[PDB]
Amino acid sequence: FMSSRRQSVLVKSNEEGIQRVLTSDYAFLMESTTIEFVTQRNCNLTQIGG
Amino acid sequence: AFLTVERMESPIDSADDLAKQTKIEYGAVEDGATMTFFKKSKISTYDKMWA
Ligand SMILES: *[C@@H]1O[C@H](CO)[C@@H](O[C@@H]2O[C@H](CO)[C@@H](O)[C@H](O)[C@H]2NC(C)=O)[C@H](O)[C@H]1NC(C)=O
Ligand SMILES: *[C@@H]1O[C@H](CO)[C@@H](O)[C@H](O)[C@H]1NC(C)=O
Repeated sequence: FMSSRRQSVLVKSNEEGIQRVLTSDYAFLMESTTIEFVTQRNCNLTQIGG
Repeated sequence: AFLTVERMESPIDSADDLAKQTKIEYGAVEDGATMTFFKKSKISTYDKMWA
């Protein structure tokens, strides 16, 4: 998917990636420690999956 | 019982919902630009449509 959808779903920063989840149905992939920081500071986000 | 299965049907809205139901038949132009795309694609949805 990501090879076919470059400059569409491939954001270049974490702050614009969390915002893209905050706008559309976006399922951003990143490191687990920062997700444990964002989810505890934002009650509209969650960590699904292991 | 009528009003809960006349909603639980989910008619076709994307290729993802149409990738599963092999009852509704797929289709393409024979060796055009559309058939060439699904033959070379590696996406999980679009390879099952070529199957
Ligand atoms: C869950 O909540 C809202 C209400 O339907 C949806 O959010 C909208 O999604 C569309 C689709 O991209 C956006 O254009 C709108 O700007 C969104 N509005 C708001 C207020 O967020 C959302 O899509 C719903 N469904 C999910 C997450 O699957
Ligand atoms: C999600 O929650 C945060 C803080 O709780 C809020 O600022 C934001 O507007 C909320 N977003 C939506 C789409 O409700």
